[PDB]
Amino acid sequence: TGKAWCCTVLSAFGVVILSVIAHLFNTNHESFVGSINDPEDGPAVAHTVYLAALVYLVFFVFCGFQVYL
Amino acid sequence: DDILSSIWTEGLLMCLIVSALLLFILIVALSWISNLDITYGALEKSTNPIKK
Amino acid sequence: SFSHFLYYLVLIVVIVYGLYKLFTGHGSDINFGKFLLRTSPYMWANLGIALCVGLSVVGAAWGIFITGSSMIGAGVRAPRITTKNLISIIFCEVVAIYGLIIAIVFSSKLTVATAENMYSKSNLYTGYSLFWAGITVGASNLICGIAVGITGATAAISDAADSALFVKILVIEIFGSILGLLGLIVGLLMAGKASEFQ
Amino acid sequence: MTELCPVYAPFFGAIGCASAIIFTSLGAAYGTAKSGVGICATCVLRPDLLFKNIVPVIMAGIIAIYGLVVSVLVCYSLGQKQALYTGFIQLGAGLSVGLSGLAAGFAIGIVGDAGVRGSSQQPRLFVGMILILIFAEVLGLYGLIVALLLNSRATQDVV
Amino acid sequence: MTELCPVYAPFFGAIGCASAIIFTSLGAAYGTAKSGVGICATCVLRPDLLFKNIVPVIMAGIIAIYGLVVSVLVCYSLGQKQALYTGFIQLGAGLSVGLSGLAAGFAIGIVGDAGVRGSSQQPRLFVGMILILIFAEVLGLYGLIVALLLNSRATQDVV
Amino acid sequence: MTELCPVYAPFFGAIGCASAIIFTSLGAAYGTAKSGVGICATCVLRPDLLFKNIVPVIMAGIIAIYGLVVSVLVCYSLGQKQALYTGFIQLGAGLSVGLSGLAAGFAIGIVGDAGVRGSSQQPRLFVGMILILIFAEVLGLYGLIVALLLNSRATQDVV
Amino acid sequence: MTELCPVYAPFFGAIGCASAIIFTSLGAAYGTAKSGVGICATCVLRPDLLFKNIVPVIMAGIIAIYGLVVSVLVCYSLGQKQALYTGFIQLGAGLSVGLSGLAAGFAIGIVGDAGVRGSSQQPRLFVGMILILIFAEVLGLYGLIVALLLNSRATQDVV
Amino acid sequence: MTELCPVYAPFFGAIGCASAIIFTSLGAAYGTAKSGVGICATCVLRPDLLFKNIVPVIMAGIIAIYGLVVSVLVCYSLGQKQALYTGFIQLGAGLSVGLSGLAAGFAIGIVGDAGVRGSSQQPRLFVGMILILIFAEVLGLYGLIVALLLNSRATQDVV
Amino acid sequence: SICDCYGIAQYREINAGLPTIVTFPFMFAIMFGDMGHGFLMTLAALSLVLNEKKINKMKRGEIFDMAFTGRYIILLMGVFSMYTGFLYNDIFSKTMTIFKSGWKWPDHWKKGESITATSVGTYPIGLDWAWHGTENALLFSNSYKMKLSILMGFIHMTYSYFFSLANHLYFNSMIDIIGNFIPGLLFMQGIFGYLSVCIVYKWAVDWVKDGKPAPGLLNMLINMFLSPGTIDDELYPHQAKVQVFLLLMALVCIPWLLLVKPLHFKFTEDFGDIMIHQVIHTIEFCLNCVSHTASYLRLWALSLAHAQLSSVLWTMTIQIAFGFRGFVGVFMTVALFAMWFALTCAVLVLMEGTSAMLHSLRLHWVESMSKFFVGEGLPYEPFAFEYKDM
Amino acid sequence: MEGVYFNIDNGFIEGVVRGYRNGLLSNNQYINLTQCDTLEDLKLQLSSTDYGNFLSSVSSESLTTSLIQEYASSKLYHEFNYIRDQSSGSTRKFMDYITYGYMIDNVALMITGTIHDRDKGEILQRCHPLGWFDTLPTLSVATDLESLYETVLVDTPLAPYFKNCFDTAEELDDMNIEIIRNKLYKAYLEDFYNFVTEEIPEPAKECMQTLLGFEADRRSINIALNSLQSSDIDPDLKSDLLPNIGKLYPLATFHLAQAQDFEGVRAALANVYEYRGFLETGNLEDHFYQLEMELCRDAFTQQFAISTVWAWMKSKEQEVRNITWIAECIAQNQRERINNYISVY
Amino acid sequence: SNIYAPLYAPFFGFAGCAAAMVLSCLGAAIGTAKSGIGIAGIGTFKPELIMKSLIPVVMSGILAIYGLVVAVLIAGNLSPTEDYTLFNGFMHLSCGLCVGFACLSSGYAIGMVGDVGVRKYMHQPRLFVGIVLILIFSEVLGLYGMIVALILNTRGSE
Repeated sequence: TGKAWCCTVLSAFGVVILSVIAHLFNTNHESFVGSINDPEDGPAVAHTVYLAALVYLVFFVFCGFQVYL
Repeated sequence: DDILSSIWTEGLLMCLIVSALLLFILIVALSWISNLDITYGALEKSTNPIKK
Repeated sequence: SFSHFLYYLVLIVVIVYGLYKLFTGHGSDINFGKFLLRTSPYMWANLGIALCVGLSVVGAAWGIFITGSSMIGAGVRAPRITTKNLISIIFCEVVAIYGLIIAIVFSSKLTVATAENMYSKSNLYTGYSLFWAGITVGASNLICGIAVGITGATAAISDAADSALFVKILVIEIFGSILGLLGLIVGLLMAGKASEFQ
Repeated sequence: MTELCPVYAPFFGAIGCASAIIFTSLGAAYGTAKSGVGICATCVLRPDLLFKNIVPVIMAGIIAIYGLVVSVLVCYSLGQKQALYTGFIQLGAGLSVGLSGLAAGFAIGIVGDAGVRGSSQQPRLFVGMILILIFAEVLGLYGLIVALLLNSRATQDVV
Repeated sequence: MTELCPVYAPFFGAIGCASAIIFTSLGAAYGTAKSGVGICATCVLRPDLLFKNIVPVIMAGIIAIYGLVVSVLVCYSLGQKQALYTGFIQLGAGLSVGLSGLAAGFAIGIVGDAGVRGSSQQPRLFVGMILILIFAEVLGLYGLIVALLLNSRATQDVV
Repeated sequence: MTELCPVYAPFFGAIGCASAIIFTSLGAAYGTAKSGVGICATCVLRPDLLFKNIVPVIMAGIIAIYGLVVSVLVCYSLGQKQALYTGFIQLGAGLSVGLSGLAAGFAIGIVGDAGVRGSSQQPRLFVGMILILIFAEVLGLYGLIVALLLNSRATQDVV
Repeated sequence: MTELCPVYAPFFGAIGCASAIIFTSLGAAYGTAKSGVGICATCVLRPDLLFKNIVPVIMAGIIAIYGLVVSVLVCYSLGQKQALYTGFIQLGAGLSVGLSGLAAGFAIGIVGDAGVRGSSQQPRLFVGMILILIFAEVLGLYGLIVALLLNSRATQDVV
Repeated sequence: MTELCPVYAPFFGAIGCASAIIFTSLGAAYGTAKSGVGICATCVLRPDLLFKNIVPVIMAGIIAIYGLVVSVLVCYSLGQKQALYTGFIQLGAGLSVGLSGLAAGFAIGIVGDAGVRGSSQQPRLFVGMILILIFAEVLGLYGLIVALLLNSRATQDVV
Repeated sequence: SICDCYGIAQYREINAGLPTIVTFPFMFAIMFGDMGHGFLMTLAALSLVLNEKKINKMKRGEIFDMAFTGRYIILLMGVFSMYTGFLYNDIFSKTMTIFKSGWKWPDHWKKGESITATSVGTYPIGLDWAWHGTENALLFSNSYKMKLSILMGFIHMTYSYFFSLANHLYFNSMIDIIGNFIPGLLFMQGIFGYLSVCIVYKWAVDWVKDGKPAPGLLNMLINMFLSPGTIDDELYPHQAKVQVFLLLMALVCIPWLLLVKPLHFKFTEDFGDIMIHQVIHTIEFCLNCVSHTASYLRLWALSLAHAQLSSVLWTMTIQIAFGFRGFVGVFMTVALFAMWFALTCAVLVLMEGTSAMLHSLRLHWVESMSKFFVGEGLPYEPFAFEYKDM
Repeated sequence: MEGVYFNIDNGFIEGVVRGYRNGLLSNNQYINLTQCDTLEDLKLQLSSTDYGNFLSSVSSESLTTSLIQEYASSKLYHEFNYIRDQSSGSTRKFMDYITYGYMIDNVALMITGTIHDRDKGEILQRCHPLGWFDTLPTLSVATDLESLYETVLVDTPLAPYFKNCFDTAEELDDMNIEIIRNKLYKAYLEDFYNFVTEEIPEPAKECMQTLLGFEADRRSINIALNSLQSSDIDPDLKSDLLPNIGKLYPLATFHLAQAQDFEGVRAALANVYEYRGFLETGNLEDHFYQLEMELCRDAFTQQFAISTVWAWMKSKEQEVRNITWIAECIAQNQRERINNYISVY
Repeated sequence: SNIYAPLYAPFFGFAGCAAAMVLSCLGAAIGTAKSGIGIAGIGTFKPELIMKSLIPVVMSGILAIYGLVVAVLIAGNLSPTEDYTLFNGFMHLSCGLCVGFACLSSGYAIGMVGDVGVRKYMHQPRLFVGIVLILIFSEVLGLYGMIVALILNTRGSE
């Protein structure tokens, strides 16, 4: 029902937005670590964003079985 | 001593007559909002077994 | 009342303060001259540019709810009038366009001036003229915006009774819009001579 | 410290920032409440005219966005060592849109409340409410025009 | 001690820190009091709608929290030795959320007191009441935005 | 005496210590009076509900103590010689609780005057009433917290 | 110029000469006005009493004559070089008659309007009103009696 | 430049010139306004008493001519170089005739409104109304006399 | 269904519903203007459309019917919002770095030291990505997006104005071509057509290389009315020669719009009716050529607002989490995201959608359609049957 | 000035009322009624005017003169409760004092039913609907006044008006009710006169201070006349029934209480030209209704005032009094006094 | 240099060119507004007597011409190169206040007369002459203000 579509679509794009974000701190993209206020260490961040992105893949598959039934 | 004064400098007055103008308009506007009163009759339910 | 009690008291402090500085031999210390020579001429000009568009736009929007709120009333039994009585909404708006033009004319004159040639003759005239040009054009159009709205609700009614009354009343509402055009003229003759800041 | 950069000039900037988002927020409340009483009274009998009578709430909720704009242009133009010229230019920007968006916030409220009360009795009267509601919303903008032309002259050859 | 950092600078820091929560508390207090009358007049007959008309009371409590945030962020920028620039930035950062949450308070009380009653004779009206509040709640959110852009610029590029 | 320690700094400490309890008691009276009427004219026919309708009078009796625990902390920091920063900050802690606790007194009276009169007719409203008052008592608490964060910074890093 | 004879002394003489006739002439208007309306009501039905009832109008006029004989005598005591003792006293002579004669006008107007309406229904009452309108007039006379002693003293033993 | 004759002296002579006009127009227009209603209301039943009940409008207009005489008369006594004494006196000239003619307005306008409503009924009243309209007019005439004696002294024995 | 609500069109005139298919959702793109949000609008329109046969049969609410009735309106607004944001170079307040930047930085600098760029070439498609994060960015976009909306308002109006010509040629009414059409053509094209063409000339001229100062355009438009024949900075040869003629052209088009059509009637009581209505056609139309052109500058601000809400909402929520680490860092990223995704999907898509949805409607009914639209039509409601909801 | 702060809240009320008046029947529209044969041609006629299809739910046989008067006033009250439900603030009170006069009629109409022992259902149909309150039918309980006062009438806003009424006997009768009913208009017309004096702005103030000077003169005179049918009434009692606002106050009020014949009354009214020759000629009540239009006809000449609402009703009740007067003449085939109807518009 | 010509003198020369128009335009509006209310008040009863009763509004309209004439003369005597005395600055101030509060008073009487005078003209058409005769006495007050404002400006220059 509607209570699962919320966490489904949210977790769906959440995986797709966070995965691209992690790939950019790793590669040291200018817009994300080029300035001084931005964090200095890239891969110290991408290791944190993979993990958080998995958490949304948990709720995408978990509530993905519930809407199926 | 060609200045206006020591307490009441020209830069203090420019920073106060502007505050009055910006505070007078605020006093006006709040009166326009304070005088709001809800139209209570159209919300309550009224019934008379004389007319109905 | 309280708000009326202050006005009697502000008069009294100014009179005690006006005498204590006088019977002691300090009357020249309250010198409005230095308050006009030493204050920055940019303050007087940026008020006449905001009050001109400020007090004019209050005029237009005032005359619109006096006009529209009655047109909508008569148009519950005679809804044909909404397109014929629209004119009175135009004469309420045009005064705003009179103000929006002056603010752009005077914004051309705001420039940067040196520190030595700041408080000179040609720069104090400019500020004092751009100020009382903004008050005149912003007060005239503030009132034209009210005498047109009032006159615009009587025609919005008489049109609903019999249509023959409408055109006979615009001769009043057209003589109401002249007033907003006369300040627009006089406001420029002031600032026709004033040259931008050096 | 210098005759062209006193230390009391940025007062006129901050006060110009607040004066633009405050007055519009008051104008957009009277314009939102005076209408909200109407909608919630006409739709006691005629609930089909609900999502068509939300229009006066939108036009008033937009006046604030004309102020938020001006509160952000001057905010990035502020600094400790800025001239007295730049100060009063940040003033006349906030005092105009704050003062034009204030009245237009009131007119939108009154006309909005009457129209929604009218269309319940004459549904042909809803378009006349719009066109009479157009010429008031535009007045929130003519002050926004002047706010910009002034702020473009902020840092032109300043020292 | 210094021209750019006088001793009467923090005066404009504590007046700004206080005004952030004072005026939002008055705007929240108008929202709970005014709306609190309509709730207590309908629900004596139809208390089925008792835990459903509390939403206007919630959206008032949101306003005060927009001020508590700002009183804290300035309180950790205060110092005995600070620029007078920094003082003024803290002033408009308190008013802009203060006198814009004071406006959103009126918009909620005038509506909540009305829409809860109309909702008692027309349950379809409860939807439209929500949107009319949300376009008013967001008026206070615009003040929170401006202050944070000001309070960020209070300590950088100063001496 | 000294540049950073003038003789007219303790003036603001007295007003900060005095205004705190004053502006709360003006709230704890208006909130104790409007409730005192609605109770003594409601408990004439249903006096079984006396001890449970005292709750507004208790909450309004709490607002005065938020104004007392600020005046004691301030009062044990005053001295003939202290910085202006020690004085202006104590003013902020007298207004924040004073003028916030005042609003919470404006609300609890207007609520309790009406919520009690409904409680006599419907016992299912009593749990709904107190939910509202908690949103009114908390506005008197956000003014308390700010008065602590300010007084903590009032003597540390001071000369 | 001189200590005892400076340039701002005659400014008090002009105000004293003008005040005396202004405040009286205001009092005489409030007298003739209210009493005139009384005359223009009963004489619709009893024109016989027209000339009897023009006594209040005459006592009102007398108050303005007192405001003249002060201004006359005060004009012929001025000069470009006089002392403050000569200038302050003329303010004392101008305010006594002015504000005493004002009071004497506020009574006659309130009594005449009632006494003419009572004299239309009882002829004996005519002499009673007149006895009252002596005392009200004498209050305007006491002010004159003080002014003369002042103006005879203003240049008495003066440098 | 001299101590007796500064450059800011004509500020007083000018204000004495307008104050004669300003405070007479308010007294002659007011008197012409309230008499302009009684004439119109009565003459519906009796439009034959039209050209005879326009005595009040005349006696009010005579007030303005007093305000016009003095202003023309002092305007020839003004100069780039004049004494304070010549300025302070001209101020007393304007106020005296100014605020006395203003009294005539609040009497003639009161009496023209009533005596004309009664004169429609009892034609013997038309000789009663006029005498009251004379004493009201004499008050305006005493203010002239004071100004004409003042203005003979303005340029009498002055440096 | 939109153009009908304002007025029923006259028999056999232009339907304004064909240009309204594209101008309406494209103006939404100018304001809404972001690839990230516009992508979301498309999907909810790509769902309602595909399943339209299921949705047709089942019952619906009322908020949900309007979405299904306009499922094709929302599709375009999401598509064209992705083409704009590629030119504005915005995606969730971030930029795209595909092509080379025609700008360039120095070879060496230090921390806290200010720097300025060197131009190399031109960036082909869009706003060059070197402006992001910069100090003087808004001095470029503001002076850009203004000149966009002016030109985009000068084009939409005149295109709507030649529909007048293609109607008088149908009903064979040639007097209005010489009476009504042409005088308004010569009025505003001689003012704002001169304003629109000069703006393009100022951009294709390297004023730095020639050594000449770039003239201002506000002083150029003002002095040509007040102090004609005078200039402060030159734009092109014989400038003052053209201005005085364009001004002379406008003043003659007012009375020629005012007299020729009534006189044609008298020449062949009623004349009083034909004149006064023609007096009002002038006092309105001349202002409507002005207060409409300013009213297109709402395309400017709502574009300026949508950035400063997006670029704040990114900076206050998610950029916080990138400073934390550990499992405490894994939690703040996950909680603050759903608050970013929520406000994004409620504040910037719906509200700013609706506020921007109505201004595009406004620009058609009032600024564009007022040129040619007469109205006063009779509907076509024929006689046929259906089922009653009862 | 007049119309500057009016349209803020009271503007949409001004346009609707002045739309409802153009639907009033002019002299020409009355004549077409005068020559109608029956009540069925009448229905055909009034549909042309603003009354419209106001009898579509009615048959041809059911047409009577009472069913008309009932279905002409039902259209007036939905047009009054509409304007009353759309109002706010001071305009609400002004539209609430008008109801305080139509409920006092219902007070003296329920109490007489208790004297005569009639059923409330038969009575409440005769009660006026604008003068309703929730505790109304509870007045059918008892005969005493203190009984009916404390039980019912203290809650209503008629509390301050019975100060001069607690001299009643333990037995209450009809001639005592008319003395009770008339002491309330003495106070009502004063509390509604001090209200207009204070909170209503100009120019409605000058207009309503006149219309109350009339409604008090209509009652100050008719008390002196009905007292002649009776044997005797003390003069001191009569001065407690006369209002204190009108032109007759104070001078002529003295001689109306003390006039024991029809001739001594005309000596009291001879000293005011507004009420001079009404007694000398013709049907008295038709002279008042003629001056009532002429004071309401001058209120519509104004604009930006909330005195039109009062005039709108009083100008539309005389309309309905002319429909029925003519409705009886046509139905009964007496076509003699069919032209006595009053009209100004 | 010169003491009789300070630099803050033009501040008082525009307050006469400003107070003249703003107060006169306030008098030109009240007269037209109230008169316009009394004319349309009868327009539903007697449409004939309207075009004959547009006499008040022009008598109000003339008031703007009084303040317009004064101000235009003042702007013809100001310049940033002229030596503008302080005497002349105070005369110009009173030039704009004399005509101001006088053309404002005239605008108040004409609004209280034309309102009643028209609404009681549908009853008696012999009343017209008295209505016009009274408004003449209410306009000359506006004249008497500019008779002085021309004599003041003459003397400040010379």
